[PDB]
Amino acid sequence: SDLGRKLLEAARAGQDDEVRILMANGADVNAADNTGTTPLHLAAYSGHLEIVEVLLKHGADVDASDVFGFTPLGLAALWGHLEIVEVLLKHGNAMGSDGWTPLHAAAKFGYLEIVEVLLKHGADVNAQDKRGKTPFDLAIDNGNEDIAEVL
Amino acid sequence: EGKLVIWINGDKGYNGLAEVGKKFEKDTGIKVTVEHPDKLEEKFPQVADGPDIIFWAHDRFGGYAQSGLLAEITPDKAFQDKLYPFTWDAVRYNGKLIAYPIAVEALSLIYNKDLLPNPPKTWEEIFALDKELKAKGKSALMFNLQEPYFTWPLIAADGGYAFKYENGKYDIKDVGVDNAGAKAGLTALVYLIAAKAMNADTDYSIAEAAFNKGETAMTINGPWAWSNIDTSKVNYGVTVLPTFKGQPSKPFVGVLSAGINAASPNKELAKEFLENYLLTDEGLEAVNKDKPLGAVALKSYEEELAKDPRIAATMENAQKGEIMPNIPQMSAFWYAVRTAVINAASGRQTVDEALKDAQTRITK
Ligand SMILES: CC(C)=CCC/C(C)=C\CC/C(C)=C/COP(=O)(O)OP(=O)(O)O
Ligand SMILES: OC[C@H]1O[C@H](O[C@H]2[C@H](O)[C@@H](O)[C@@H](O)O[C@@H]2CO)[C@H](O)[C@@H](O)[C@@H]1O
Repeated sequence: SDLGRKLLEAARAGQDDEVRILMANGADVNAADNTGTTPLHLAAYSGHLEIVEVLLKHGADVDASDVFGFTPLGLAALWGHLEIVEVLLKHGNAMGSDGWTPLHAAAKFGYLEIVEVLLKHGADVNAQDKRGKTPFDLAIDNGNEDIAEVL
Repeated sequence: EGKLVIWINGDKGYNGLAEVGKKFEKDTGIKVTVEHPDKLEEKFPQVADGPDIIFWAHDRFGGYAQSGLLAEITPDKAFQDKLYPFTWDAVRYNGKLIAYPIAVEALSLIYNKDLLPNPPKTWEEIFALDKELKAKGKSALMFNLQEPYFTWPLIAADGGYAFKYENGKYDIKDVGVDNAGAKAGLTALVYLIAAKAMNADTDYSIAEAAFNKGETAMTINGPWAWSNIDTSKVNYGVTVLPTFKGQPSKPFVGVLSAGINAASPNKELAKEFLENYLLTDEGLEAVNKDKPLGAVALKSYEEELAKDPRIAATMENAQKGEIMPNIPQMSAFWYAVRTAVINAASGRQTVDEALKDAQTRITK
């Protein structure tokens, strides 16, 4: 709770050594704040691969979601962190607050390699949202012909 | 008593107002006490411990006046001509003047030119802009998310509105809080939050500290905040707000006004103070030098300060937005949106849910 807050702070800030210390003093790997945000959520969205691997090594839940339904995989894909995405798919279509999957995000923001790895790992191309937009629909709407082509 | 108690919101130049009071005090012998209590706009109708004069944006004074909490001011034509007519229109309720207009305020985009030499023109850019800024240990934008005053310009961009104005009055049944425009604006904000591009617990103090310390490249605020940035040795620019759907953000234009309590035994001392001490180039200068007022209602001092580019940006953003209504239902408006925005922003409710409740509670 208190250490947990400090762990969320270090993970969000990218303090590999502070995370190392907090874990040494018994910090909870899966510490969740008010919004269900965990250290892995924060490390993934912030692009700190080293912390991501450490948390996973310590038993962090990869498929944890927040009140918005966002998983660490969704943030890594949303922020274009290919290497984190691969690690998260290494450890294991989850829809968000509007039915958007990590593939909707990668397509929306032109993360081609991420799209390739998601599809390579069983991403649902038919994933629909509230407006019935498939990741193909988002690729075309945002002018990502190339990623649309692979779809 | 035979005194003058004055209330003004803590984010204004109350030390400079206190200095106008001390000039009045010594010239007439009437002690003046300026206070800046928390939630003063809510305590005033509870206690009008009542102050002689209350300072606030005009939007809340129509609720005060309808409840009978304010006296009618008695300025003659000669004095009304000192201020711009549209400022009098904003402090007019049911055909009678219920307060003195002081200054016109609007929100503007404020950016740190060392982190952002050219600011974005759109809300869609902020997300990508924040990704490149966090590698530098910084943030893109940080402003008060606890008060809908600051998020409303985005909510009203695509179509949101408060109360429709028809044939001279505001229709209390035509509320645009649940329409598509407002859902679009608030959806963008909630996603910037869910994407961790914004923090939902961001309030005025956090945003001001972060910006004045060069930790975030942008913020949204009004004139009263400029002084604190000047002293922070931050190279900043005050410019138009980012567009949404290619459409401009529409901030609510408030008019800081001073209303006289009806229960005040000191209504003529209040008139003398407000009329002949505060609403002068010297009284307005004193308050403005403490914390800027924006485009003041006084024609002389406003015409004098008109060349300030930050004020020119202020009235440019105001020209995109709409003057606040003063009807008593505005209170319900601000209370419902505020709860909606904080619940959507935090995931407690969905944008549709939060805005559905709010629309109904305002149209009750
Ligand atoms: C901060 C942020 C952008 C978070 C996004 C949420 C997310 C993780 C994934 C999907 C977002 C998406 C496709 C938005 C617009 O779709 P659209 O093509 O229909 O565009 P529009 O509906 O806004 O017009
Ligand atoms: O958030 C609702 C709030 O917005 C306005 O208050 C502004 C005020 O106009 C500004 O001058 C500055 O002081 O910040 C306030 C918001 O924090 C409305 O005038 C007010 O009625 C309303 O409560």
